Order: sequence, then structure tokens, then C-alpha cells
Amino acid sequence: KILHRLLQ
Amino acid sequence: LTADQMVSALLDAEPPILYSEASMMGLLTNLADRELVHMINWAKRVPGFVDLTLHDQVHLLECAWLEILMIGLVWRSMEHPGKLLFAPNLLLDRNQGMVEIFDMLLATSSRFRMMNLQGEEFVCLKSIILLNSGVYTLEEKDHIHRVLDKITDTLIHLMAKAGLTLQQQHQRLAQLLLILSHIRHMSNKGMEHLYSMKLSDLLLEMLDAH
Ligand SMILES: O=C(Cc1ccccc1)Sc1cc(NCc2ccc(O)cc2)nc(Cl)n1
Repeated sequence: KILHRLLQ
Repeated sequence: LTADQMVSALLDAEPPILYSEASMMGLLTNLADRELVHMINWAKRVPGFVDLTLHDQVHLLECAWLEILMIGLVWRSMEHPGKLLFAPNLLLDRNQGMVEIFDMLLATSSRFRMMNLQGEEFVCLKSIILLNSGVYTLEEKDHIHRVLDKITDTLIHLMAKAGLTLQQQHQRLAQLLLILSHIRHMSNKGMEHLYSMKLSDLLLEMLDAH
């Protein structure tokens, strides 16, 4: 969830 | 890519050294949490990482984030024997602890110093952890191993350029990789220790993956 936004 | 461009690319993508402020946990959470934000940006700059899917990048970082944090702490603590340099202002001794995991970090730090590990080899070992920790957990898998083979070619190149013979290049490459098995064991026990501490929103997400 959160981790995706960081790599996005 | 070259064997030289691989090192310079990893050398240029190195994250900075951050600073710190029941009591000990407080400094370590904020340190880890802020330290991962730079590890996410460093991972994106590792050759071949961005070629993978968004889900693959997430999984690779879900299971290797604490391994990379520990090998980084060991690297900057390598020249402070019997101590661990969590931050320039947070240099702690073996009695300021947990201690079971503390002693393992020191043994690894004392082992890298025994081998006189170089920075060029450190950035390679750190990238291998990011790509190998979750590869065993179809066309994308062959690409990860293709990059891993390139990093292996880079490690040997660094050893050959250092004057080592073939027997010594293979021996050093084996000694370096065998330590990753211990670094993974440290993260396994460190995940159980932080899961027995029940932090940060970004952290907790990393805590639910294991
Ligand atoms: O539960 C423990 C650790 C933990 C802290 C944060 C998130 C998940 C687990 S114990 C323990 C953790 C640790 N260093 C790991 C570390 C390295 C660099 C850094 O910036 C922050 C932490 N070292 C020792 Cl000796 N003991």
C-alpha cells in the first residue's frame, strides 16, 4: 500500500 | 553496462548518512524510518531494478529492507571496533543495549574489517541483497539473475584489478557471499524483535510483510 506510493 | 560503470553507478547512488535526536527504541525507529526513504530512492537507481514491475520492486524491498539497513550500519561501523555507528552522533558500545542482535552486528563489522572490505565491494554486496533476498520467494526472474550475474562479474573484476589470482578471486567472492547468509539471519531475528515490540506508518507496513 504505502510502499507503492514511494516507488511511484 | 561496464564493470567500471556499474561501480560508479552504485557509488553515485549511495544514500547519505542521517543524524538522530523504551528510550533506545525511540531513536532507532526514527532512524530506520527516515533511513528507508533514502533506501527507496537508492533502490530505484540500482541498475536493472526499475526494469522490474512495481509489485516486484515492492516485494524485493519488503524482505530486504532490514538486511540493507544492517549491512549499512556495519559498513559505517566497520572502523569503530567493538562499537556500532548508528549515526555520527549515535555511536553506541556493546553495553548500551537486543544485545544478541547487537553482538551479531559487531561480529559482522569485525569480519568485514578482517577481510578489509572495500567500498566498491560494499555497494555490490548491498545491491545483491536487494535483488537476491526475494528472488526465490518467470521471465522477470531470469532478468534478476542476469543482473546478479553482472554484479558478480563486477565483484570479480574489482578483485582481479586488485592483484588477486584466480584462486583468491573465487575465495574472496565466496567469503563475501557466505556472510549474506549471516546478514539474513540477523534480519530474521531483528524482524521478530521488532514484531515483539507491540512506531511509524511506513515501518508498520514493512512489519506486516514478515
Ligand atoms: O529490534 C531491534 C532493531 C530494528 C530497528 C528498526 C527497525 C527494525 C528492527 S534490535 C536491534 C535493531 C538494530 N539495528 C537495526 C538498525 C540499523 C540501522 C538503523 O538506522 C536502525 C536500526 N540493532 C540492534 Cl543492535 N538491535
